[PDB]
Amino acid sequence: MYICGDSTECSNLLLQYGSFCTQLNRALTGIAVEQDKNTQEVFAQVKQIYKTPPIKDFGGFNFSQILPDPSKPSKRSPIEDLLFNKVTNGLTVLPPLLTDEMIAQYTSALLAGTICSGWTFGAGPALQIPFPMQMAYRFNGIGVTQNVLYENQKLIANQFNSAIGKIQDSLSSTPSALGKLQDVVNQNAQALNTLVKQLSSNFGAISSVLNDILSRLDPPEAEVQIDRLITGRLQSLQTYVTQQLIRAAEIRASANLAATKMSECVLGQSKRVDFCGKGYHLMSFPQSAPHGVVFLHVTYVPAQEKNFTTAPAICHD
Amino acid sequence: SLSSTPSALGKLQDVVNQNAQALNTLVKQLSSNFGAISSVLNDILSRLDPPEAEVQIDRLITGRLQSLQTYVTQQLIRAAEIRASANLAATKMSECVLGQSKRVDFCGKGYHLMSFPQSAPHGVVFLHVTYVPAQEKNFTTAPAICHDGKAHFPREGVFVSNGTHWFVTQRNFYEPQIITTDNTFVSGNCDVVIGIVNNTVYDPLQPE
Amino acid sequence: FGGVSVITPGTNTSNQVAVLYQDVNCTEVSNVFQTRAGCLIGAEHVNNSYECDIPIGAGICASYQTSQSIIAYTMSLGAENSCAYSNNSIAIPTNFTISVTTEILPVSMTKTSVDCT
Ligand SMILES: *[C@@H]1O[C@H](CO)[C@@H](O)[C@H](O)[C@H]1NC(C)=O
Ligand SMILES: *[C@@H]1O[C@H](CO)[C@@H](O)[C@H](O)[C@H]1NC(C)=O
Ligand SMILES: *[C@@H]1O[C@H](CO)[C@@H](O)[C@H](O)[C@H]1NC(C)=O
Repeated sequence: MYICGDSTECSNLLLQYGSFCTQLNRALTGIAVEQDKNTQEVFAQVKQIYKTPPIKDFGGFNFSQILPDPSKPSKRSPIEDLLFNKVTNGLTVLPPLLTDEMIAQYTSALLAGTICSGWTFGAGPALQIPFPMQMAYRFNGIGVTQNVLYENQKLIANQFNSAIGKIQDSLSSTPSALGKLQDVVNQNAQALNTLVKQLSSNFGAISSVLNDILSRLDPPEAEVQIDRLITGRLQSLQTYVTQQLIRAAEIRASANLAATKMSECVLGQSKRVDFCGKGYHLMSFPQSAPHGVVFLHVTYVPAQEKNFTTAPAICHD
Repeated sequence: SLSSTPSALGKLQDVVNQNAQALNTLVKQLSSNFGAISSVLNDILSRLDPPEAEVQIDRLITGRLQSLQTYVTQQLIRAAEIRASANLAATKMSECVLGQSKRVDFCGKGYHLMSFPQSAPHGVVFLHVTYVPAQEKNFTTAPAICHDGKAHFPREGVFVSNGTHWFVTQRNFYEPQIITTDNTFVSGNCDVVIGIVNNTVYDPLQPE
Repeated sequence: FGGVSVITPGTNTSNQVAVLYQDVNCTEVSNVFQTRAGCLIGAEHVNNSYECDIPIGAGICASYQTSQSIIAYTMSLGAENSCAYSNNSIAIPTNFTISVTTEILPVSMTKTSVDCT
């Protein structure tokens, strides 16, 4: 339809070329399938759905900005709601297999599991644990004793709640915070606007409109002008598909990284420096976003220091 | 599982099939005219006068060259995908076969114990051996125990209660032990920790 | 001008098929179900959610179910579980198992060479 829309003679000439349309259709089908595999691999990592607990105050930690808000038509967190609000010829766009609601449901299940089971639910059955004890284990995971968390539990909960509020303000304030997703959308929009614009070119033909060639010229000449248009449109489709395959590979690499971060930082505590935020990693929380994922990385960062004299050992007896 | 379910090995078969299709497509393109009077170069040369044949042959040359470049381009992209897969396999080989990885779900579900490589046509199969909790019980807990006015915390474990006595266990396996001054450490008083529970702490030196 | 897709249980299961019109409204095209992914003809829609078998799109999947026919449904995402959050109790393993799983990765491509001449 792109090359020879509503033209029998053009289609008959297109059939003189090899299986280019078959290869192009297979490439685009393969890309669409890969995009659904990418979505499932990033979000569908846990096949058991955990319910949101009835409360938000887990040891003093306020999770109201990350957990779904049941009072809104869209069962999305305030942060997810912001993320969704900020991001906005023969051409068919297929829907995703997993809808935005299904992705939000997977994110919610991951948050509920993280809050009540820590990393346990991602590597075997889920085992309930009090949240301050989950944090105590996360502090031990970075070389800090349990007494630090319990003695400073109120301070830690307050810093956490303030940091989350800061995330909501930071995302709202900066237009570029979600630039990566808008850039992906804009690049694909440009690719399709260019592909459509290519249909208006002559490519050396007597006219860019196939129906004008058919009505103005006798078959012995019309076939020549049509063949010129076929060459131009086929080259344009091959260029488009090649660029889509390269972009698809880039997206696949991104999805693989997101899935790795999901399984290593949301379903566990990572010791890899700067893998999941700056500082010593404590925990992570996923959030759904259009065509992507947003990770909130909670880390421990030294705040104040004093200089002391030290020694490698003590000599006594 | 591998014997009875052939789809398990689909990842390797698809690579083989994709390359086979590309080669068959590449061969099939030789049968197309691309607008020429014939797909066979010898028919054009025998049927037409040289200056006419040159045009028909150049048309076939353009068609075949475009098909060959398309083949090479898709092979470069697929090869990049294979390279990424090989790099992941090498990373897993180095981190899980030659070591015990602490990365969650990097080498199997559960907590990683070990892995074993196996050769496969155009690829590698890893058998990942993991430790997975099977049975669980619910116990009452507390962040600390208050004894002589000081707060006791586990050194390497969690405090649990069985309804009448407090014990300290390892975190990944239920193994109750008497709570003693060797299993716990002391930091701070009983007033600061939220939810501290009063209990006896045994001193191994007092009987001796 | 939308595409036409054939949804089949497979030759070795049943010769019944459903036909999906990717973006054509059912008014323009008897088990006719209009979805966000197109007009699906031949599948019977049910309220029960099941694990996805043959994906259609926008959360809708189809499968061959019991008399026997193609059933269209909204896919289930997973099993339900109780989070059971408590501020004074912990679940601790008393027994364990050893699990062995399989991960399969491609390493190499068939080496080919094509003479341009
Ligand atoms: C959590 O914070 C929100 C504002 O960010 C507030 O409205 C809500 O009452 C808080 N909940 C608790 C339990 O502190
Ligand atoms: C707790 O364990 C101790 C030691 O085995 C035992 O004497 C006591 O009866 C147990 N209590 C309950 C409620 O099971
Ligand atoms: C633990 O589970 C295994 C399963 O193979 C079983 O054979 C064994 O008897 C169980 N032991 C206990 C103490 O539950």
